[PDB]
Amino acid sequence: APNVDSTVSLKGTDVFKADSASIAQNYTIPEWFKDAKFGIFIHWGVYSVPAYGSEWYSRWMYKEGHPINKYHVQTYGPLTKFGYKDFIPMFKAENFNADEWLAVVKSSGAQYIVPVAEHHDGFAMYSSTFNKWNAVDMGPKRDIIGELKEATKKAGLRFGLSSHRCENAWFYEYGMETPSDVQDTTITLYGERLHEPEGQGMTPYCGKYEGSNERSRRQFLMHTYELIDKYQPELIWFDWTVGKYPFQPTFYKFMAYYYNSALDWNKEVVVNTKFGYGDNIQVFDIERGKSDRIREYPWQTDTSVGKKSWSYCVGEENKSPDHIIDDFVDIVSKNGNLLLNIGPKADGTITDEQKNVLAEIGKWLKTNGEAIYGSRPWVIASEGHYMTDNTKTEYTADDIRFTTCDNNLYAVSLAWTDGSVTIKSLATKYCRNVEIESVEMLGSSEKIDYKMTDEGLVVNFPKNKPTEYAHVFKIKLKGVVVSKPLYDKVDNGCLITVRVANHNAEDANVTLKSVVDGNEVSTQVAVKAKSEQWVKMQNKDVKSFDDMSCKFYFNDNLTYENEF
Ligand SMILES: [K+]
Repeated sequence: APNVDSTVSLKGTDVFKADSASIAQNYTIPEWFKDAKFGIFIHWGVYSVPAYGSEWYSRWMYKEGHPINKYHVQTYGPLTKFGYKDFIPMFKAENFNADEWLAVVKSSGAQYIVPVAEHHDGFAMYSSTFNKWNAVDMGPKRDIIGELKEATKKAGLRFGLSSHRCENAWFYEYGMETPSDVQDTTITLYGERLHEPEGQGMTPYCGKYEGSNERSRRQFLMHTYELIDKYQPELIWFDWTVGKYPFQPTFYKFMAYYYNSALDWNKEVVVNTKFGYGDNIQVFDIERGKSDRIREYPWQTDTSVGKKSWSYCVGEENKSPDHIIDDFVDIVSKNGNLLLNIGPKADGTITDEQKNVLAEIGKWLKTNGEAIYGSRPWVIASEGHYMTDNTKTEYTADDIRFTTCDNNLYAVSLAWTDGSVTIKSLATKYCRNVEIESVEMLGSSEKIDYKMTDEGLVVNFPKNKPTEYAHVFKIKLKGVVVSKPLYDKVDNGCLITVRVANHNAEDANVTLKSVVDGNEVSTQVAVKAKSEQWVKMQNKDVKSFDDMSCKFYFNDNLTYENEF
């Protein structure tokens, strides 16, 4: 018997209390998530029935004049005869098969699966007790989440799920401003019918509208406790409004109960949020942005295989496997995981086109997975590379992404060349006693011709492509390598961030020197054998960040200077 008035687990474990300091004291992001790299998101629900391509159909159909409202009144009927609830009898899922879904997910090389347990629209995809608008009692008349959990265990993968229910508090607000079934306030599917919280984007401020109330906060705990107690997910992903200030005390109660319960399961778990919580007590799920930097904290990022939509819509144009694999490699090199979405038809079938994209990804990982699974960032993630034209810029073989695992260096070219590439990150100035022991291309039987030069490691491509899309050189080397330095302003000075890899079998002592506007900062760092570390330095008394002179030395070699 679970109790939303207590964060203590069913077995009596109370290590975690519902506050940030408690969580940070006892929780650590698990190694399985960092090792896994790749999961599949599955946006499937009542919104798949109209097949419009939008999980926000339920919101906009009640906005008089909106394209979706106009579509819905013509296609299905007036909002008073045909509300969102009235799609539910059509959501029969006659061809849903949990084992077939998992066979697709497994075929992709993905290591965890994230079905939607409940979106903003109020319909539980699982066996809910308090929410009578659920898939066991209605629609498919089966426990979709339960069947996926059992299928995932037999498939040998890890089971996660997502909750978007927090937004149900306000999602249907427009139904109260035009004649509609939402105005029957006894229909609990349509939530609290509040105004959407204010705030531009990923911000905890909510303005005049909290976006939740006492009852929806209570139902959120009943909802998450249900999922925790019935399905023991290893990962729970949340949509953005759980970080609004009025919701945070409630969210911390859930986190404490989840992390306490996980201790009893002897399983380490992950929470994803988009903002509001520290990067050490959960795993940020964020857009990639334009930065080429490795992130210090593990993170996740999501994209759909569909170019137009996440949930199914007719006339979907799917992305190419080349597109997804190149982005996947970029993400993994910068310490991220990819959560890739597919959108099955309302009847439960994953489209042939989306099956084919996942299978091609899995074929690529069959040959190249050594560079991906269990890897960590190297010292630097990449090299290579408003226009008012179509510039048709694409990746070439000079666009390289790096990972490391078991002291091996993997250099992934994001396109083919019949010639050679030069790994510029291994140029003389970045290196101390680097000696290349061997170079191979993953999946190729051809001996790779390479030459270490002062400009970097020249690698000649073999004559036969082992796979399409991206091409992995596995490099065994000894020596110490340092990254290009990164600069950030921090009041009257600048922070300097550098990563150092010691590929030697012996510990190495390494001197880094930053000279900014004459001010010299040195650090002596002991880097253990076959290990990497971040190194942070700060120069003081920098009058202008945009105008400073910068010189950076690695064991008395000039590695960087901004003379331009
Ligand atoms: K490519």
